Amino acid sequence: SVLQVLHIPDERLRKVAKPVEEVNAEIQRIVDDMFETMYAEEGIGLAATQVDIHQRIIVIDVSENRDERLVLINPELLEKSGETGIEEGCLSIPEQRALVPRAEKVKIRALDRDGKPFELEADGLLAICIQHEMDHLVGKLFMDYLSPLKQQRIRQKVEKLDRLK
Ligand SMILES: [Co+2]
Repeated sequence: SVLQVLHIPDERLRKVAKPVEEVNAEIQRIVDDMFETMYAEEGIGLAATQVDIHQRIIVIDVSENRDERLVLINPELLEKSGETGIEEGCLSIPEQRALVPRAEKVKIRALDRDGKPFELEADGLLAICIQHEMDHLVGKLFMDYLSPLKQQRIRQKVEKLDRLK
């Protein structure tokens, strides 16, 4: 099922997700509905906070063929290095993009859809996406790295887009 994605300035986007206690059938259904939502909204990542599920669950697919499902449940950053940035967008900040500073490379550990622990070293786009999604789980949005003026402008633009419906 396609779930509703929250848009700024919704305060639910600022909530800190709790760790998933056990990866059971219910959590698998949430992961599957998150992928269906992410692909329906044409995105490359989605954090459960964005669909009002306040648990540490992230789905990502940065592949060209849209057939490489990455699940991060209870992710933890182990190492990072370098700096980079691209003009990021966000399904919760429709049609707005901005360059934000990110680590170039990261190493994380997390649980997959079967509840199995794994480690992943990422660079390039994947590293940026993992950082963006992990920020959503602690109530942080990419606009938070921008100047207060730019945050104001981005919020005003999104409210206008939504008003027009
Ligand atoms: Co986002």
